[PDB]
This record gives sequence, structure tokens and C-alpha cells, in this order.
Amino acid sequence: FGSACFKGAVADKYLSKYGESSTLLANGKWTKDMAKADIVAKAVLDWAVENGASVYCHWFQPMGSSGNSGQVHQSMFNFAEDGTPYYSFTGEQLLQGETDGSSYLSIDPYSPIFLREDTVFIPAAFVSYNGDALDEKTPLHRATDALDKQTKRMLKAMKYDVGSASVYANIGLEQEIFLTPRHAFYRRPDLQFTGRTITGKFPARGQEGAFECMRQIQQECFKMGIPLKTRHREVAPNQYEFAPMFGNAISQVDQNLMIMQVIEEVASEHGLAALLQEKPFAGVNGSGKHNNWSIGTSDGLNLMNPKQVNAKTGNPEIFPLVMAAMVSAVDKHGDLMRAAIASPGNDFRLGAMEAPPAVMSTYLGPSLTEFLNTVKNGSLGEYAPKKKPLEFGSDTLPSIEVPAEDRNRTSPFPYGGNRFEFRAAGSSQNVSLVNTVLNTIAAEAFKIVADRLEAGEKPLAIAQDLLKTHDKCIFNGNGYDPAWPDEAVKRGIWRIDAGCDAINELDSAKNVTLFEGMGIFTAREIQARKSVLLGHYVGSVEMEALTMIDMINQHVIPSVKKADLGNPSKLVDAVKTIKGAVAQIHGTEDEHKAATLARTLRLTTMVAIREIIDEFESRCPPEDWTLATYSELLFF
Amino acid sequence: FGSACFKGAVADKYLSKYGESSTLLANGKWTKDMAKADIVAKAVLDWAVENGASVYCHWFQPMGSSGNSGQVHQSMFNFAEDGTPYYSFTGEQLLQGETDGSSYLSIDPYSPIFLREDTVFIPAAFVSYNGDALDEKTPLHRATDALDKQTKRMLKAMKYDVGSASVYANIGLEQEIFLTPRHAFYRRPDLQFTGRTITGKFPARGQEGAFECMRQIQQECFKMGIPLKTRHREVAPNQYEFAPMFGNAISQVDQNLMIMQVIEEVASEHGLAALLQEKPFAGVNGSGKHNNWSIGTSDGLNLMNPKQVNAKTGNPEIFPLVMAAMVSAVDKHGDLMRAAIASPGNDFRLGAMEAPPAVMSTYLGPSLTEFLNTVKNGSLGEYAPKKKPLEFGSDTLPSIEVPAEDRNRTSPFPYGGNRFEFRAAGSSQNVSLVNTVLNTIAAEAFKIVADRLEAGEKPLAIAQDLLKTHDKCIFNGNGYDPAWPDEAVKRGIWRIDAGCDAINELDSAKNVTLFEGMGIFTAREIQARKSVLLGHYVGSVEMEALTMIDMINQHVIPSVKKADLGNPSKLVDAVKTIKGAVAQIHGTEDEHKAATLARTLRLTTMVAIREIIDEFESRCPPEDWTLATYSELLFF
Amino acid sequence: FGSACFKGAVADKYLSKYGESSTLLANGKWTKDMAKADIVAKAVLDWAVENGASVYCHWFQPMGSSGNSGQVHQSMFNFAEDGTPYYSFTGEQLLQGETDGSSYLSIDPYSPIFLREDTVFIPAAFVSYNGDALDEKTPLHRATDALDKQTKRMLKAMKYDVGSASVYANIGLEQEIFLTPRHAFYRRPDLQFTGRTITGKFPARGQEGAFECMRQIQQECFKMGIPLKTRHREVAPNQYEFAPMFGNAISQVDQNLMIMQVIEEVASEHGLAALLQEKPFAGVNGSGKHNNWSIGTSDGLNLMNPKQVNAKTGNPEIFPLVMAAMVSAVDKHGDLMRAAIASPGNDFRLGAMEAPPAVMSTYLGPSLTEFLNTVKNGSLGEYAPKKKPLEFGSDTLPSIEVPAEDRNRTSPFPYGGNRFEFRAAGSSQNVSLVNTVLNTIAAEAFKIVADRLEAGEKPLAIAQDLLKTHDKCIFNGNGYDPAWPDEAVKRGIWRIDAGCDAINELDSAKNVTLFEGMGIFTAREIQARKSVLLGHYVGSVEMEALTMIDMINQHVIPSVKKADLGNPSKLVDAVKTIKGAVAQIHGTEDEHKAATLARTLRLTTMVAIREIIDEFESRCPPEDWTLATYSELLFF
Repeated sequence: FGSACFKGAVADKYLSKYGESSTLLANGKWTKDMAKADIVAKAVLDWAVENGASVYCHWFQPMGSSGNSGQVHQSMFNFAEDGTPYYSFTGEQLLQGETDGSSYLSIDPYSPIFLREDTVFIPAAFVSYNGDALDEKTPLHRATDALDKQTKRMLKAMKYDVGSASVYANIGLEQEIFLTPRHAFYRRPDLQFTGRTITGKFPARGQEGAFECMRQIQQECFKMGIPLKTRHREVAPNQYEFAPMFGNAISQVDQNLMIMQVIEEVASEHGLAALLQEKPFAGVNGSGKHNNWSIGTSDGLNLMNPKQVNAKTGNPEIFPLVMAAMVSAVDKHGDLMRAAIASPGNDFRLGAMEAPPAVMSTYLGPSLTEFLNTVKNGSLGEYAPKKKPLEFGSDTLPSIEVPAEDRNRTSPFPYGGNRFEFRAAGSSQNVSLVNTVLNTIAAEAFKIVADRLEAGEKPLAIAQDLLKTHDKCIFNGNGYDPAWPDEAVKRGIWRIDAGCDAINELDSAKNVTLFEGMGIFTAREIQARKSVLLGHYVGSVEMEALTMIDMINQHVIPSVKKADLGNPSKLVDAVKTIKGAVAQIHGTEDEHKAATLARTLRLTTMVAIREIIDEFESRCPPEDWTLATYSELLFF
Repeated sequence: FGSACFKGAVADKYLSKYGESSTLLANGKWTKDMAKADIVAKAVLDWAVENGASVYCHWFQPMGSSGNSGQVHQSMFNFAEDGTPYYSFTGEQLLQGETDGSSYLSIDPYSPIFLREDTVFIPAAFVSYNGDALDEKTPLHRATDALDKQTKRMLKAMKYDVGSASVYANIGLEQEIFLTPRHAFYRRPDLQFTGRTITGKFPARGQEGAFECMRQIQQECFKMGIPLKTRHREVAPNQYEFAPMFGNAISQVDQNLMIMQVIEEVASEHGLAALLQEKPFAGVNGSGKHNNWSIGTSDGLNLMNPKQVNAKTGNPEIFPLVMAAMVSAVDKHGDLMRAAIASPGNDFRLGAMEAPPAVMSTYLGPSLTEFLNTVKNGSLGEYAPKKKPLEFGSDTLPSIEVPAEDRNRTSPFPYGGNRFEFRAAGSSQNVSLVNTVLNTIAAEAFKIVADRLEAGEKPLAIAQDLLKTHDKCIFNGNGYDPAWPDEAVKRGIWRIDAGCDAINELDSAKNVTLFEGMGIFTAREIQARKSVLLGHYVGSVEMEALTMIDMINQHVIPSVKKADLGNPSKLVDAVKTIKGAVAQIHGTEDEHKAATLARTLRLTTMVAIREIIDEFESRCPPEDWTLATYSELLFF
Repeated sequence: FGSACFKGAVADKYLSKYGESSTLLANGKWTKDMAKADIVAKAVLDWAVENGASVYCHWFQPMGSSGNSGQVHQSMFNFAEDGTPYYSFTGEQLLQGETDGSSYLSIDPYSPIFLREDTVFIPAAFVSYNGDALDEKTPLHRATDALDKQTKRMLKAMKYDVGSASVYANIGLEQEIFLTPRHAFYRRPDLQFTGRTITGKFPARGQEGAFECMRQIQQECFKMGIPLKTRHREVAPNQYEFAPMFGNAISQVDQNLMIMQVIEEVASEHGLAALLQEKPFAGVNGSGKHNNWSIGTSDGLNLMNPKQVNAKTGNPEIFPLVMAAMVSAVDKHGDLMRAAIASPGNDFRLGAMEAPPAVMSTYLGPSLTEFLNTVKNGSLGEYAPKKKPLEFGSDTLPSIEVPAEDRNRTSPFPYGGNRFEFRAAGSSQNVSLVNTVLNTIAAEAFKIVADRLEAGEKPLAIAQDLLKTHDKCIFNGNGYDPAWPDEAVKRGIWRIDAGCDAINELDSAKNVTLFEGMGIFTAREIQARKSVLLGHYVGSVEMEALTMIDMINQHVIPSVKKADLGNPSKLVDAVKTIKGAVAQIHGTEDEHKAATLARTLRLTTMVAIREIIDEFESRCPPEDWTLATYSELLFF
């Protein structure tokens, strides 16, 4: 409906009062202007005042804030000498904010100003006083700008003009959320403090208003201006996927963050709880958040649609090169993609059956694979996934046409026909970093091909050179094969089984040269980003450890003593071990070393302790097990 | 009413808006057409939008999915550049879907596109990318096609033309459901995870809104347009039978599946639970799902009605021949029927008092038996079950007329006067497989008789030959006699006491030659089907075993310790034994071997453990028994 | 009101639509007719459809079904090719049903087709496929027909014509029901499974919406067409008697069964429970169901009204003769009456203070006794119980007139002034068998007197002969005297203290010759009836035993252990004893032997066990006694 999103027709409704329209809001040039800034400030002031809002808060995503997004509130109504609450909201209040960098928020014109409860949320970018990008919005803006400029350069170098069209990253975010009874949520301290179950015996080993909740989600998003296309269940119990369609990554990351938020408070309203963690329950499918990422222009041109590219430009050569470029990007910076997804919860999703393993290998599909191979051999044609017939052996049953591309779900970076469905991204982790890295690697490859074009090199020769350089990362087989990681390592594809090492790869020489090359970060900027990510990971692991300590001492040991399930001295020794592990974590200074110790602890010592807890729970009566068990959380 | 079923008059209501009618929807040829596909897509889009539906999900039944039916949701409203939810639903969205074959859904035009909640469910057939039938809908379609073509061939070979009339399997599905207090259902983990009570002491040894619930079922089926004829209680406590009348088997299997789904969700709404398992309670009558199967043409001709056949065709020989055909089919493929009913729950129903034993012997009734015997001797007349008088010795009581056929309830395949009431089918198991095997064996028999007719053989001689070949399977006496199984074995009738062996009989040489002969399956197809069925059975047994482990470790042992009912070391040994049994189950590779071990475990070791648990429960106070006892589940 | 009873004016309301009236329904000849059958089928179809009913179920009482009455449901609305629920109910659906005889229901035209909830209940008689009467309705019909024909014969033999008037048994059924808090009912397993308390200590030794409930009963019976005359309390706590007035026994037995049912579900609605057992509580008055039985013609002539007989016929000799006839009947078949009342619960009512002892001796009253004695001496006058004055010694208090018959309550078959108030009948047991035996013995006596009249013998001489033959059974004194049974045995009156022996007397040579003489049963029929009754009794005793096993193992032993009321080893030995007794019950083949063992068990072993449990309960605190005690059940 747009009633809670100052964009498009709703924005125009009040911009026309001052002779403006949503066209002014779309480009974002109004922030540079002064009179337009005050005009839109008055318009949004009115919009909020009859929407039932009186406070405007600037909105931002702090460094490594997976939950999830901070804000600063300010009253937009003042009091004069008479002492009356008269609404007064100026452009300076709209653009500038206040928030400490810590060991001056600025609005994001490309993100829609939206509204919740009686407060209008104004998305904004967060920096330090020096100027360092201390958020995820500013790096993503820099990455998108570099992507746009490099795309324009390389298109112009091959005799194609986009005019004033703006290039960006069109992304859909298949956000998956677990829904739990809030009564059981209150009985699981790990979910309260970490969002994922650090322990709990899954029933039957493991080798396998609720409808009101997401209908309220859907009606909210209608009134909220979010085109939430499809919400539906998933394989795991009470795991609901919301898949808004593609849009500018700048807006879409904020869309995803606020969708996460509104889902959280709606579940709280419904007497439930929205676990956004990547793997809130061990033994079930991980709650992944696929990022359908693609290159999209303002006028709707998509670089992953060869037919659309040929129709709009007339040069078939565009689609392979950029694809090869993207392939090169992966083969150049797959670790960085592994770095992007490296989040506390996501370390329980890589390598499992639901999510692809830690090998960052792209999947172009079979037919596209031999098409690019033929291009590399010196034969460029036109990729076209012709649909083959499919009959079911019955005349009554219709004969359908299905694409010859036998689609794959085992790849971290598969080409889903018309886009890259990067499935490695996690639900709790905001994809902002993922889009930053994807945009910057695309921009690097695009700059390389543009420079080669400007040097006079034929686009063909660039295609063969890049393909023969980076065809190793292309993979089409079953990625869930246990014999795949070592084969990929032999091939040379990026593969980091450790999230800690993945993050530590951020400040590598190649990655740093990339970041200043595309202007995404400075050395200090990327060093601070890596430091924050490592600290976030180690802190999440530390709080999981402390919650385990509290669970053992408060729930597991008392339950064992009450039910007389044997000597709990093993659990006491486990508490000593985990406390010592936290001691070494806090006693080491190297951030990567601390992260490695934390990951080793989480994946080995806490897993063994969790197995011990599950053994003690299987023999514990339900009344004695104070912690709510997986049966209550999942099956309700 | 049809308000939630896009069929018949309701479908015509919106097809007339585009100049069409329900006649187009009936034949199913619209899927082949292009413009008609878009027209019906628009019509169903409207039907959904003013019914209050915004998401369309393709609907299918996976291999061996007894619960029960998967679906993929997609929004039929899109957003343009302005960002408004405009409803747009095309034919491509209607026909083709997305779902992984796994180690491209297509619509089922012969199944009614129906609606539930705010989602329109579109029944569809599920295959693999290769083309292999990975569902039950496609095998049923192939079986019905083969049945129709063979029936048409054999009718034409004997000078009878059906024109454009379509032959199919008219079936009624007497679906029986147990209704349990959901409060007790949540206290029985076995019902939560397996649907049937793996343990629990029945009171008194065993040798013997609720009305709001099925009135809501009835009003739903009205507003949903399911002609649910009769819902009524049964011998067992809270066991309710729903008996929708005859219809095309292709549509009727979906009708049964969705009836199961709606009953489950309504019971959940009413604070109850709908146990669909075959034998949810040991000691009471099994919840069977009788399949009233018959051969029915489009114009209403029924092959089991000799009078109707004579009236419509004028050739009395049709009814006996075809009868022997089905008789031959049974005597040729009774194991296959035993294979069809072989489901995890159904192994607790065969051989009991409620359901017929594991001897797949048909019952034609006495008078029909000597009629067919006389035909075999070379004397064909006209079967006619004349009704004999029945007086009660009182002039006040009316003198009635009852058919001379003393009907039998102890047979697995009795001829209920005008149909085959195959009572061996189970409630949880979808009858789709049962209809596939019945249709393919009928098609084989009809093909044999048609080939003999085309060779010039008199229909009479075929009748005597087939009857003298396959009269052994005919049985009229008491099937519940303990001396019946060995008598049938000496007779040569098919009898598989083991569901595992029944399923393993699917890939037999004769069965495989049947399946490619009728085109129902390929060798790979039937091998995959047998593999899936065996895996489903062994997995269900494995989860019953694991749930048992959880019950003793979590409930039975703590209850014994609290109530001081003696040493629970016997239960600990039982847990060790069941864990070891699961270990051998997971340690063997042969699927049939695994299924045999699982069945032996379930029928012997788990039964003995259940007896021990019942002994401990009989001496346990009700408050100490955390698990809800049969008295609470049944008598509420 | 008749709104839920298709009879009389309500039936005529819709029979007039087809030119018919309730006169057609009254005689029952419409079932023989074809067009009338379809007409009444359409009429009842309408009556149901605007009463809010959609399903018709045939209704019957199975052999020895004391609860209570089975039914088979069928939809009376069908679906055509269009698929619409069109109401279509034919005569064949009305008359013919389906139900297994087991180791083809036909309507009862003399019982009113009635209606409950959304289902129209159609009373029907249940037989086997062979033709054997496998219910109680058909024996009652045969007995009533024999009674009518013999009464007509004997009246005509003495120059009295009844024309087309129909003779039958006019009976009132003083049905007594105990009402218990359903919360307490759920805490007593015996009441759940047997309906009577097998144990429980009565407070104070034993030597002594609720109003909403029976007002709802009364308004239901008003809307139900049931003329429930008087509902009122009784001596025992919460024991309510409902006394519908006299009517045809064929209809009145169904009235009683459906009253029992509707009371059960009304009590369930009111959060109560309707205990229908004969002696649901040991120590209080038994819940007897007096059968006020008399001979009544269609035009209202009553054979127990001498004044009415003289007025209508003019021959005073009718009333004495027939009386001696019934007297003879008792003196010939008192055991059979003792057989008729022989039911599981009723064995706890015979011999107590509330109900007369096991001596089946009739009570004609003093004045009638010497009147019949004078007739036997050869002096017949006219019986007339002239009312004697009764003054209270106060002029203010009115002087009343009271019958000289000092009425008695200690007799099993007293003559209550104008009818036989056979008080031995039990509440749970349906009186259908009682009416069968009374009608057949009356028919035998009438046949004997009619044969003597046709031989030319004077009615007087028959009177003296029968009186001197059968005057021993006449008793006027206090039947509760402990010395009465021995005096009656010396007199030769029938007296069976054992219900098992009472039932076993059914197949005696005299009883069998009676049953084929009046045509009530064949030898196979009576043998099956006796077998069913003995099996019912032994099964009820066996489930009482099993429920007791469950109570001691589940409630009494845990309560004793928790409250530390001494060694419960005595209760363990009692469980061993009762289990062994059930073992001998199941190990013997003679049905009478099994019943005798069951009765001995019930009256001795479980009585002693009940005394032990009461001793343990008296010392048990109320919270420790999980079973609900008599104080909670009776005083609420």
C-alpha cells in the first residue's frame, strides 16, 4: 500500500503540495539541494503527523550488527514561548543525526524513509568523526558506485551508451526465520542471549496464532510499502521463508533489516519468538538467507539475461565476458565471499546437508559451462538454454517444457538461470557485507576488462584469457559429495572451512589492494572492519560459552541431581574446561588467534559438552528438564 | 457448494466471463492449448481473489508420503514500477512448478484446482528432471490410461463401441480417522512423531467439540465442494468414517489426501488430533481405509453391474469375462496388492479381527462363485442376485427382500455386489499405489483377453481357460479362520504375512514385466519405487524405535523409579536391545534386508518391550505415568 | 410438542402434502404398500430437512445390549452429475438397512421415527441373514402378536368380539437414573467401563446445573414428542425417576432406550454423568426400573380394570379368569421372569431392602386374594376394591377415602390396583426381554383358557382348576422377611437367587416348548439368546474384575504405600486371586458354568476385596485416595 513508506505515489501525494513529485525523491539529488531538502522535510513531517507519528529517528546498521540496527530518536514537534506542541521538521533535522563512532549520521537518499508505531524511521549512513565508514551502508554505497562506474566504462569501451541510466545490484533476499513459542523461548537462555540453541537433544536422533503470524506480517508489509512477494513454510519445522523480489541492494539491505525487526516484534506480539540465527537448532535445516544477486540498470536491463542484453544493446558479446568476469571475481576472491558469510551462527550451516560446504565455487550450469568453454577455445556464439520437452507417459498428464539447465542446489554461488542465488549468506547476518564484496569484485573484474578494451584488446581475447585463467572455480557436480572439498583444493578453488580464517583473509594483500582499488575501504578502514568482525564472532562464541556455563550450573546439573542420572562431575569438569577456554580467549591479544580459539572451542569442546547434555536429557524426565526441549520449540 | 473448488458450475461462473465453460475444464485438453490455458488462469485468478486468496501453490504427493502431500507456494500478484500489488496469473504459472526430484511439477487437469485458507492449491504431478515419475499421481495416470486403452480394445474386439467415452477407476474411499484429545496427543511422543501408539496398556485387558468437529468437517466439505456423503462413528472409540462416493480415481486420491489434511487441521482447531495411522491403538479395531474400486466409464457404465452392462451393450458375456479377468489379476498379482497395502502402520492391521488376514484372496460371493464355476464348465447364463424374502415371524414387522449374496467382511478383496471393496488399504497410506496396481493388473487381464479375441478365440473359451487357471484365488468362507492361511497356501493363493517381503515382491520378474508391459514403470522406475517404499517403512520403524527409546529413558524408567515398581534394569536392557537393533538396521545395505530386520524388530522386540511397559503401567499410578494412557486418548 | 417425533399431528402435517394422514402411519400397513412407503419417505425427508437433519440412521437394539442401541448412518442427500446436495430419500432407504448378524435391518412401523441433533433415528428390527431374530425388537413383536391373537381367540370363545381392535402390552417404565459429577465420574474407572462402582467406602457405615439437568430433559422430551409425565427425586441421593405413562410396549421399549440415551448425553452436556446401572452404589437404594405392565387394546380397554371390562363387554367373568391366567403364568414361568431381569447390575439389587428378593411371587392384594379364593371355591362375584374412610382425628383435616387394598412394595410382581408393577426389572437392562416373557406367558395362559373354552368347558371350571393349580405363587405378606424365601420354596414358588441359573433356565424344556408354542423363538433362537445373555453377564463380571485389578494396582496399592496404611501384600494377593478367577472364567467352555463362576466371583471374592479396599480407604486421607469416594459422587 505504501502507507508506511514515504516513497513513490505516497511520497508524491505530499510532494505535490509543494509542487514536487516522487521523481525528486528517486534520484536522491534532493539532499544536495537546500530548498528541496526543506520541502521534503515538510512533506515527510505531514506524512508522519497524520500517520500517527511524532518522533523521527535516524536509522543505521552498526559494524557487525547481526542482532540488528540502531537508531536515534528526536522530537519533530517543538514548543514556542506559549508552550504548545507545534510540528516543525527542517531539512537539517532530516539529513544530520547524532551517534558516537566509539572505540553524525547522514541520510540514505536511496533508502525509503518508512514508519513504525508512532516513530518515523529515516535510514541513514553511520561514520566516524574522522570520516571512516563505521557502518555497512557506506561501504555498500561505495561498492555500488564503483560497480556502476566500471560497468558504464566497460559498456562505453565496447560502443554501448547507457545515457543517464544507473547501474546497481538487484538483489532478492530469501530471509528464513524460525518461529518458536515465546513461552519456550523464555525457557532457553541461549536463544534469549545468542539466538540459537547451544544445546538440546533432538527427538528421534536427528536423521529425519501461527498462520495469524505471517498473515499479520503480510498485511503489515502491505501497509508498510514492502512488496513481500511470497511467504511460505520450509522443510524444517516452523521455518518460514519470505522472498521479496529483486531491487536495488542499497534499499534491499535496509528492507531485509527492517523486515527482520518487524518480524521480531510481530512474533513477540503473537506470543512467539523469531529466531533469526543461521542454525537455531542443531540437527535440522539451517535458516539460510539466499541472496539472489544480479547486475541491474535503472531502466531494467539485467546483465544475467543474455536475451534482454541482446535486445537492448544488439551485441551478444556482453553476456559471456561479464559472466567470465564474475567467474574471475569468484576465482579471485572466493575467500572474500567466504569472509562475507563468516558470521557466528553461519559456522553451523556451512558443510551441512542443507547449505553448501565451505568451497566457494560458482555454478554456471552445464550448458553455460560448455558455452563458456567453447568461448575459451575461441568460439563465441550465443548462450540459450532451450527448454526440452518433458512428458509423464500419460496422455492425460500435460507435456511441459523445462529448461535444459539441470539446476543445482549444492553450490554456494549457483547461477539460477537469470541471477546468482548466492545461498551461503546467513539469516542473522545482514547481507550488506555480502553485497559490498560482490559489488567490489564485480567492479574489479569490470575495471580489468574495461582497461583491456581501452588498450585496444579485442573482447574475444579477453574472454579466452580470463576463462583459461579462472575456469577452475567453475563446478557443476554434486557439491555435497565428501570428496568435493579436496578435489576443489586440488583445482585451486577458494575454500575456508573456518569462519575465523575467512574473516582474517579480509586484510590480505590482494584483498586490501582490491579495497583501495575500488575505493571501498582504506587500510585503516578494512583493518577496523576485520577487527570488528573478529570481535563480534569471538564475543558471540564467548556468550554462547557463558550461557552454556549458566545452563550446566543452573539447569543441567540440578536436573541430573534431582533425577539421579548419575554423577554430574563430568558436567562440572566441562564447566571448568569451558571457563578455561574463555580465559585463554580473553588472555590472547591477536584477534585472529582469539577467533580461532573461539571457533575451535565452539566446534569441538562445546559440541562435546552438548552431546553430554543431550545424553543426560534423553534420560531426564520432561518435568526435571527445566530447559525447553526441541520438541516443545519445534513441534507446537 | 463448490465455493472452494474450481470445478463444475463454480468454474463455469468465471469461464463464462471469457466465453468458456466447465466442459473445457472437464476433459483436460485445455492444458495442451495455449489461449485456453491463459483464459482458465485468469478465471482461477479471479476465483481466488474474491475468494480471499493471494498465493497459488502447486500440489503433489511425494514417493511414499503417508504423512502427506507437499506444495510450493508462489504469489499470483506482482508489483510494477509504481509498486502496487496487481493480480497477474498466467498459464505458465498455472501449469509448471518447481520442486527437486532429489536422491518441474506439472498440473493435473483431471484433479480439481481447489482452495484452502488464503491459498489456492493446484494439484500437480511430480517427476524428476530426467522424466522419471517421482510421485504417485503420474503412476496412477499411466495406469488409468492403460486401463482405458485396454478396456476400449477388448470392448471393440467383441463388437461394442464406446465412442469418445473415457474408462477409468471409480473408487470410494472409506477413510477412517481416530480422534484424540490434543492435550493427550501432546503427551504421547509416538503419536507426535509416528502417528500411532507404540506402547500403552489398554484398560480392561483388551478383549472387549467432538460433534462440532465432524459437523465442521461436513460444512467445510460443503463450502469446499467435496461431496462427503456419510460421516459416522465406528466400533472403536472416537473412530469416525467418512465415505465420499465414487469418482475418477485420479481425482479421488487427491480428494482423500486433502480430506486427511483438512481433518487434521480442523482437529487441531478443535483442540483435538486426527490420528490417521492404520492401527493407532493396539487392542482396538484398526483404522482401515476401504477402497471401493470398480471400472467406470465417463457416461456412467459400470463393469461390476451386469444389468447395466446388458442394458447399455446387449451382450451378457461382458460381465463374466471381465470378472474372471480381475479374478485372474488377483491370482496373478495378489502379492502386488499385498505390496500396495504394505505400509508402516498397516502391518499392525493385517491378521487381526477387524481387518482380513494377509491372504490376498478375492471374494465373489457364493452365487457368483457357482455362476463362474458353471461358466468354466461351459455353461454361461446371466448372473442375477435375486433377492430372497426375509420375514421376522411377526405380521407387524415388514417382510423384506434381501439379496441372496450372504455378504462377507473377512475378505481382502470382496465383491460388494456392485464393486470391489478392497478393505486391505490403510488409512495413513494413500491409496494411489493401490489404484495403480489394481488398474495395471486389470489392464493386463483386459489386454490378454483382447489379444485372445483378436486372435479369433471365442470369448467363452477365454472365460473357461482363465477360470480354470485362476479359480484357486476365489474364496467364500470365513477368512478370519486360523486354518485359512495354510489352506490358501496349499491352494496357491498369494499370501505375504510380511510387509517387507510384500514390498520386495514389487521388483519381481513378473511384476516388472507387468509394469513395462502396461507402461506404468520402467525397471529404474519400479526399482526406485521399491527402494523408496522400503526406506519409508524402515525409517518409520526406526523412528518408532527411537521414540520408544525416548519413552523408556524419559517416561517409563523415571515413572518406575518414582513409583518404586521394582528394578527398571529390564527396561535398560530393552533400550540396549532396541538401540542395537537400530544399529544393525543402519549397518546393513540391502534394502529388503533392512526392512525385514525392521519388521522383525517391530513385531517381536518392540512388542515384548510394549508388553513390559504395559505391565509397569498397570502397577503405576496415573499421576506417575507421564504418558497419557489409552483411557485418556480413547475415552474423553 | 412432537417436533422431533414423526408421529401423530406432526406426521400428518407432512402426510397431508401427499394426501395422507397419521392414520396411515398408525397401523403400520404402509410398509407393506409401495406407493405409501415412498410417500412417507418423502414426508420424513422434508420433516428432517427443515428440522435441521441431513443423515438418517437405522436404529436397533443388539442382543443383550444394556449399555445400549446401535445404529447405521446413511446420507439422505445425493449428488448428481452437476455435483449438488439434492435431498432424495426413497422407501427402500427407509425400510432396509445394513448391519452384520455376526458370531439387513427392517423398520419398526409400530415405533415412532424420531430425530436427534442432525440425524433422524429410524427404529428398526435386527435379524440375521438366515432370518433368526438377533435383537430384542423382533422377539417383542412376536410375543405381542401371539398375545393379541390368543387374547382375541379367548374373548371370541366366550361370546365377545373386538372387531379390528388390536391387543398389546400397555407398559409404563419408571426409569431411575443416578446423576454423578462428571469430574468424579472420570475419576472412577468402573463407572467408565462398567457403569457401577465396584468399590468405595460409603460414609457413615451405610445403615442410613442439576435442576437444570432434568428441566432440560423435560423440555427435550416436550420437543422430542416424548410424554415424560413425572420426573422427581428418590430416596437415594441424586436418584431421579422418570415415569412416562402407559403405551404400546413395542414403542415404549424404544422410548425407554432413547430416553436413557438422551439422558446420558444431557448429563454429559451438564458436566454430569447418568449412571444407568441397577446398583451403581453399594449401600444405597438400587436404581430399579419398574415395568407397569398390563393388557391393553387399541380402543383403550384394559384387562386389569374389572369395571372397564364389565362396562365394555358386560361379562364379569373376564377379569377373574385372565387374572388366574397371569397368576398361572407366574406359577408356570416365574423363573423366566427371574431370567428376564437377570442382568449384570441387577444381581446387586435382588434381595436388598429397596428391591424385592429373588422370589418371583405375584401379589394380587388381600381383597383380590380372597375374591380369587372364593372363585376357586366355586363362588364368582365381582371384584370391587371399595374405598374405606380414613379420618385423622381432626375436624380441620379432611376425611378421605382410601382403597381397601393395603398396597405392598415387597413383591416382584404386585398388582398395583389397575396394572402389574413388576418392580424386579433393572434400569440398565432393557425391559424388552421382560415384555417378551410377560407377553408369551400371558399368551400361553390365554391359549390354554381359549382351548378349554373351545372344548366346551365352562369359564368357571377353568377358573377353579387354574386357581387350585397355581394359587401357591400368590403372596400378600411382607416379602422382605428373611424367612419368606424358604416359605416360598416350600410352597413351590419360583425362586432363583442366581442370575446365572436364572438365565440358564431359559433353555429348559418347558421354557423352550413355550417359546416354540407361542412362536417367540426356535430352539436355535432361544439357545443363541441364552448364550448371548450368559456371555454378556460373564463379560461384564470380567471387566468389573479387570477394572478392580486396575484400581488396586493403580490406585489402592499406591495410595496405601503413599499414606503408609500398612502392608498392601493383602491387596497383591487379592489381585492374584481375581486374576486366577478370570483365568478359570476364560478356561471353562460351558457358558452356564462360566456364568456361575463369574457370579460366585462377583458376590464373594470381589465383595471381600471391596471390603478390604473400603477398610483401606477409611484410613486413607482424601488427597491420597485418587479414586473419587462415594461422598463426592453422591453428595455434590
